[PDB]
Amino acid sequence: GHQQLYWSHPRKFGQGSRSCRVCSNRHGLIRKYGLNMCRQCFRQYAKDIGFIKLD
Amino acid sequence: IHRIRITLTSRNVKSLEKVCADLIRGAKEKNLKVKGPVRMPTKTLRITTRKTPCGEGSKTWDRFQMRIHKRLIDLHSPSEIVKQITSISIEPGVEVEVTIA
Amino acid sequence: MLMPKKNRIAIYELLFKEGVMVAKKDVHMPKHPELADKNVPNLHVMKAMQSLKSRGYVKEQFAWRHFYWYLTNEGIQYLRDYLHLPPEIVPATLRRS
Amino acid sequence: KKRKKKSYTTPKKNKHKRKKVKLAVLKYYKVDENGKISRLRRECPSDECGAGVFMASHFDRHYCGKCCLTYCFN
Amino acid sequence: GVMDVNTALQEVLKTALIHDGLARGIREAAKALDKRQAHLCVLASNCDEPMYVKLVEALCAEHQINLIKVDDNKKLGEWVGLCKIDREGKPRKVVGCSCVVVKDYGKESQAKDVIEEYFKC
Repeated sequence: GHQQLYWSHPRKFGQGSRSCRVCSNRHGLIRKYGLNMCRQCFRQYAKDIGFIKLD
Repeated sequence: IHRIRITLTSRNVKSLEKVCADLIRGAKEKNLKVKGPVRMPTKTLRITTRKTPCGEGSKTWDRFQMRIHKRLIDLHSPSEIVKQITSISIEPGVEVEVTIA
Repeated sequence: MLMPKKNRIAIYELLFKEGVMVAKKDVHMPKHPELADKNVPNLHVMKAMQSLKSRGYVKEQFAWRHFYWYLTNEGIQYLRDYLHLPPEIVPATLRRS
Repeated sequence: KKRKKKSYTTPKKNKHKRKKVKLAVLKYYKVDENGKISRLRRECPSDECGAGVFMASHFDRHYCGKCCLTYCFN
Repeated sequence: GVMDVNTALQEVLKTALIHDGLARGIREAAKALDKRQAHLCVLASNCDEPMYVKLVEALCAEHQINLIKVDDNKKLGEWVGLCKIDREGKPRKVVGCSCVVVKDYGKESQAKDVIEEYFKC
């Protein structure tokens, strides 16, 4: 039944396995340094995290 | 071994240098030989993102920066002295790491 | 929905024993960060929690991919009227006051 | 841009309902009318199930799902 | 106001309904009886079939369970209380079973003791 279907051929590159930790959005993800935010949420929270504009 | 290292990391240089000077002064108040503060190359974290939430307008980007400054001071003293000098009501942001290696 | 009654009573003693909880919306994924290894299937526990907090009589607030709950006394009254468990057995949450 | 236009086959479907009769006539019978009766199903020699696991009957490869056992003479 | 079989039978059947379990379906009930997991099972016959009665009584004697003849199971269906959802609903109950301990597990009752003593004598 359930085990006859699940976990048969590995999906090693799941885009749908990742989401923004603030709004749970699929797109515009920033996985660098482990932010795991979408780019809009990062722009909203960039100053609080510690990233600030200099150049 | 009696070689103990303290590694100081913060995103700003004012507080990190203040803490470094404080700890050097503290280790020199007692008669202790101290290896001068050694500065790592201050790795810079960059995140460049489109400014727009949509995909409209002139392609404009934000260039976000985050610089991490790393200093390590070497001196020879037991753990009690290090624990006492750590409890100094430290200023925020300067992450202190001590290793007995 | 699609929830059996044994899992219903399981989630109900969970609500009785905890009271104040934090959680995250997870359904499909088979291992859970902080509410797994409960000897009960993850999906049915989380769907029963969905029934608890979305049936229409206890309010919620969904933000930052996490859940924080105020469990009103109307829900407690509903529980006492249904299962006939008096509040004389106070929750152990009233320690370290 | 158009619609998916999924209409050319099966405009309407009826739910399948298994006419599982409530009476014990097809599934089991006694054919004795006495206290002791004969069982119409072969004994299961496997120890991987319970002591009351009784197998159903098909044309071959009696299907239970838990074992998928088939009588073979090796 | 009175103490008898039905007064506690209705309550025990309703509590068995409440605490899930329940041997539902044509399967999982005969299998449960043949596995000897439970030690109580109530059966009824208000239709014209003596063969089922004979078979179930033969099984009961095989398991050393004395059949208890109860009349007017409609009395149980009308005294138990059948509120269910909303203002409507009357799901009749014919088969009575209680897994793990015959009386119940959430409470301790002397009805089990008196029933067992009546069966024993």
